[PDB]
Amino acid sequence: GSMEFPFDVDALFPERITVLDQHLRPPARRPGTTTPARVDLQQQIMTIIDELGKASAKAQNLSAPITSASRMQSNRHVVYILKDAGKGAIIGFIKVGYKKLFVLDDREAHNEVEPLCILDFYIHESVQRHGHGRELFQYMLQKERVEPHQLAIDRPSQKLLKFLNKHYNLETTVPQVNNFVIFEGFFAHQ
Ligand SMILES: CC(C)(COP(=O)(O)OP(=O)(O)OC[C@H]1O[C@@H](n2cnc3c(N)ncnc32)[C@H](O)[C@@H]1OP(=O)(O)O)[C@@H](O)C(=O)NCCC(=O)NCCS
Ligand SMILES: [Br-]
Repeated sequence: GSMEFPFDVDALFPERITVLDQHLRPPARRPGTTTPARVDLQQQIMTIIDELGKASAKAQNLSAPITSASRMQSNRHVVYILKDAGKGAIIGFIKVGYKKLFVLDDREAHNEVEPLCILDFYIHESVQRHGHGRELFQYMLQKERVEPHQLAIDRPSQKLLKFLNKHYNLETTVPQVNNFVIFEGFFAHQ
């Protein structure tokens, strides 16, 4: 069963996919809604992002999370949170950001670029492989306004590489020495 919290997630996140940045801005509601204080709502969001980061860390066999509320506030990352039993539940998230990279082309030459990067990506195990990952990824691409092949991927797992191959035909890679993966077509757009 997906991730449940001691507060009303549906009240907190009206949309199915919630977009948050360093501001950690609680989504607007409608007038009928009375609301808890903003500081409290932000704390709820901070807890959600902390727990998501930890769960993603467990899924990826990481000894420490790469996504946290604290990290979100001190960086320029964007998280897209997919939400799902009165309290509501969280299915998963994807986190992106622009990063400066020293990238190898097909001629083993290093190029300074700053592409959009897929930094963290997680769907709760109970409902993995149900198409939820694609749902998040499609929404992100649209909002971020980028093509799949324009992306750099930070340490992509075996699951993600299949995911990208199936859904976007990202198959051929240009080997890197950092732990980022780029795909054929990455440099044409550069
Ligand atoms: C990677 C992840 C976000 C994929 O999201 P998802 O909701 O499972 O993916 P979707 O259901 O939208 O797409 C299904 C496709 O993803 C890939 N995939 C998902 N789970 C897989 C598994 N257990 N084994 C192999 N491929 C898998 C496959 O290509 C699959 O297609 P298929 O089922 O027809 O073979 C999710 O599986 C996950 O959270 N994995 C663990 C954390 C992780 O690896 N994150 C990325 C690290 S950079
Ligand atoms: Br973060």
